[PDB]
Amino acid sequence: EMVKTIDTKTRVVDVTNEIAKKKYQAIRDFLEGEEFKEVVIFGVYLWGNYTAQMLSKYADKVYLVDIHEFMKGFVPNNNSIKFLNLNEFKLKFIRGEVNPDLIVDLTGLGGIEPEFLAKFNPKVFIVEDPKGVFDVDIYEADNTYKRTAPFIEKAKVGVLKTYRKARVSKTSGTMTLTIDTIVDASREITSLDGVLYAIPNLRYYEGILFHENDIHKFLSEISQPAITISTLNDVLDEAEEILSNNINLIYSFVEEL
Amino acid sequence: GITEMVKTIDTKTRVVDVTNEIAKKKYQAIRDFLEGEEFKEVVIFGVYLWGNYTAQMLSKYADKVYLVDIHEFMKGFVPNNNSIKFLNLNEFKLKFIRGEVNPDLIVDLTGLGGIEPEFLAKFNPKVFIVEDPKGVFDVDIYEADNTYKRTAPFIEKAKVGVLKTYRKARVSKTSGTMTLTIDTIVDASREITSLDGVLYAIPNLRYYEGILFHENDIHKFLSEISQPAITISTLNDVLDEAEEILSNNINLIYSFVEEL
Ligand SMILES: Cc1cc(OP(=O)(O)OC[C@H]2O[C@@H](n3cnc4c(=O)[nH]c(N)nc43)[C@H](O)[C@@H]2O)c(C)c(=O)[nH]1
Ligand SMILES: Nc1ncnc2c1ncn2[C@@H]1O[C@H](CSCC[C@H](N)C(=O)O)[C@@H](O)[C@H]1O
Ligand SMILES: Nc1ncnc2c1ncn2[C@@H]1O[C@H](CSCC[C@H](N)C(=O)O)[C@@H](O)[C@H]1O
Repeated sequence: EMVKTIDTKTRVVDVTNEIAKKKYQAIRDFLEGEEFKEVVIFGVYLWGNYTAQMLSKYADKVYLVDIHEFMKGFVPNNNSIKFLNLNEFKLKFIRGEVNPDLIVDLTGLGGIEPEFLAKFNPKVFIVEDPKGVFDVDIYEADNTYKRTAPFIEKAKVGVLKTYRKARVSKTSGTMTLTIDTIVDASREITSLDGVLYAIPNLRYYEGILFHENDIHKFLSEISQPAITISTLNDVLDEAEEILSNNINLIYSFVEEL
Repeated sequence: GITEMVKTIDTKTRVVDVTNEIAKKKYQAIRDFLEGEEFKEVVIFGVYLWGNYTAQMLSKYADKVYLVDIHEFMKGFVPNNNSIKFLNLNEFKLKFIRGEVNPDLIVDLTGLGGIEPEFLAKFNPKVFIVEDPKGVFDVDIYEADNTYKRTAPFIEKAKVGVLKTYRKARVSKTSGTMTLTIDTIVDASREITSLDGVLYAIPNLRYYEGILFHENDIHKFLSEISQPAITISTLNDVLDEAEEILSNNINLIYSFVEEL
């Protein structure tokens, strides 16, 4: 028949990976190759392990810390990185067994407490700003600049921001940006000659993690093609180009305080 | 969930609810056109996606209703509790050759690549209605469409209507029930996203058409399309507003039958 079905080659996980790569490039540009004795990163989901893997070439030791123990599943059996849950990390800290010179806080809304951060004395502190477009309630829920306050006087402080150029996203969260990229791409693909419709293939992946604690299933579901297209014409290349253009709109940078 | 302040909310409205609202709008356009006319024998071509609904509704006005599809597996959409007679197209052609069918109402829902004008021309209905599958202009969809070649054998002797369905101030590429369903839900999800405190809103859509036309699995189709239309991550309870937004987007859809 005249109507074809086309899945994009780009998967949801390819979009999340491209966004993590951009976020890390912003941190890399900020750090300019500074070397560290001990790095602590708070927050595994969704790009903390990628960050840890990348920073480990610049650090003697890297700790990746999460309040949820099941997040251990995202951290490879390698030893250039140590996963700790938050309670294990607190215990190490009370014992004087950790003393990081770089801290990266990726925990975002409702995340790690300023008061706890204030107990540390790093050379460099980077916090990810979870905010996106102006929103009274998300702004009120955010306390990013309270997390930076204990460090301004003595450390190099950076605030990591990620936005979509001339497009609306409500947060800088890797998943939020992924959803908005793929939904927007589906609308632009719809407009292409001969296309009847284009489905963004998205699921509530966060529930598989935070409710079901099932990393294998999370990974299986995010490997799905990003978009499925019903069309009279072969538009795969155009659709890939559209997804690429929407990814290239995402802009990540570190604000130095 | 992810953190105490953040909630996850599914809409009460399901994907199938949106498809049902669109089918109702299409049928009401047909009903308005027909003006209560009663028929001895109705033939509807094309079960997917609103042919069974049309068949059930028209059965009140008709002594016999046939619902005909080129695909035999489409029978699974016709419940066991009605008078509708399903036939595949080969069976219907044989009935015609035997002189056993002679409809006075024909409704053609087959759309692009559908039933042939030459075959339609074998009939002499009192009324002929064809669904125009087009939406906003697209050169390839427009060239593929042959709606007005299908009306041509009937203009002279019959009451002829062409059903058009579109969205106001929005682009949809076809009038297809599924197309309109997708576009409605994706658009609503973007408007819901914008509400105060919302982090993201996912349109919950799958390639249902594949479950039917290549897996031939009616049950799985119906199960999957019953999913909540939108899933929302949010600081605030926006359920009522989200339902309202989804309702506003459904109400952009308008259907009318053009009499030729
Ligand atoms: C080969 C053949 C052609 C034929 O006339 P058609 O051009 O197919 O259709 C005639 C009417 O069909 C309608 N029509 C034709 N093309 C169009 C069109 O592009 N858009 C709309 N809205 N209406 C159209 C007009 O009302 C015409 O008066 C008839 C009636 C026939 O029996 N055989
Ligand atoms: N106090 C805390 N300490 C360590 N991890 C925390 C925490 N509170 C929340 N988390 C973890 O931090 C993550 C928050 S979601 C953060 C998403 C990230 N900023 C992105 O853009 O992808 C989750 O992995 C959660 O389990
Ligand atoms: N020649 C033919 N005769 C009868 N049914 C046909 C046909 N060609 C396609 N069909 C059937 O017609 C339907 C086409 S999809 C039609 C979609 C419909 N107009 C809507 O808006 O929802 C399918 O059920 C298909 O199996």
